[PDB]
Amino acid sequence: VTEFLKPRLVDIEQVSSTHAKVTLEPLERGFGHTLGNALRRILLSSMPGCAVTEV
Amino acid sequence: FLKPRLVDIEQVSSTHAKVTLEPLERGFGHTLGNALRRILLSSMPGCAVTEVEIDGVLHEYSTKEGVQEDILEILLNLKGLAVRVQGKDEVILTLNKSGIGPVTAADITHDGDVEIVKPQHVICHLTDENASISMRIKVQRGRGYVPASTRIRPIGRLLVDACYSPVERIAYNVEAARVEQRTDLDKLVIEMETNGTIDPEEAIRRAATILAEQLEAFVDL
Amino acid sequence: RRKITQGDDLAPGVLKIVKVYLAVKRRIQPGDKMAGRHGNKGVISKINPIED
Repeated sequence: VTEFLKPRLVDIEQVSSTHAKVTLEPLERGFGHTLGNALRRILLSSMPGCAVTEV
Repeated sequence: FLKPRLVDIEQVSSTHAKVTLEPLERGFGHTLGNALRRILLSSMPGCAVTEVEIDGVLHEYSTKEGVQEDILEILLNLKGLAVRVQGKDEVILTLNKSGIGPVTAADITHDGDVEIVKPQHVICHLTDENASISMRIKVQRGRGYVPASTRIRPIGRLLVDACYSPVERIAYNVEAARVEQRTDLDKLVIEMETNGTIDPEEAIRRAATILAEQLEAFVDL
Repeated sequence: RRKITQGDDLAPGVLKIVKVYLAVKRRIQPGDKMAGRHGNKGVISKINPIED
């Protein structure tokens, strides 16, 4: 009742050092979008970086 | 960086309660709200009937004397029955009420592990004093939605579709926190309209866990 | 009772006919045709999860 299929990163293809296409085969029904949406917002707006453009 | 807490868990009503997560930073709050809502609506442990054996009827598509509603109507009423169980996964509940008056979840024999959240809920109506109703309803825990056909012996046992989801309606509101030391912090308030079987704080913590173990895959070994 | 007891008249050359009634609970299936009263007919494209 608490056991859910645990995603395994089957492939982490790197087209370039900059571009990668990680994929997880199992996840759960309606969980791939949840993990994907959560990950997208956290790196896009909350991952810190040291580039202050204003100079 | 800051970490949220369930500072407040208010039970405005038995069915639905509001859960607050105060120490949330900008952006984190909306993400956590959406992810928690999706994981709660999708997969939460819950208790629902899965097999019913009316003593006097063979199949669901039949009537029983002295009962106002159809047997299939009885199964439809029993499908949305508020039941919590702790301990063993599956439990059989026995209902035996005789005489006039509508039967209720309170009429079911009470067992130690299982307590009905909503005794006032109506199953069927006994319209004959002479007539009586006897049944054995089997309740097990599961996740999401399980159609009756997907599951699986004698002709007497009736298979009823199981809706294990305890939460019915979930909404999260993100508003600025009242903290003064550091601005831009936003508290998250999540209201869960539930059948009452699941504890609000426990449900939130369990969903957070399920997200964490699902999220633990992404980090490298 | 005698009307039930007497063998029902049957098509000639048939000793007995057994009429078995099959009852099935058909549910919403992808591709099922659902329409409103105003004529907006459509098939069910996908059984979308509630959270989606």
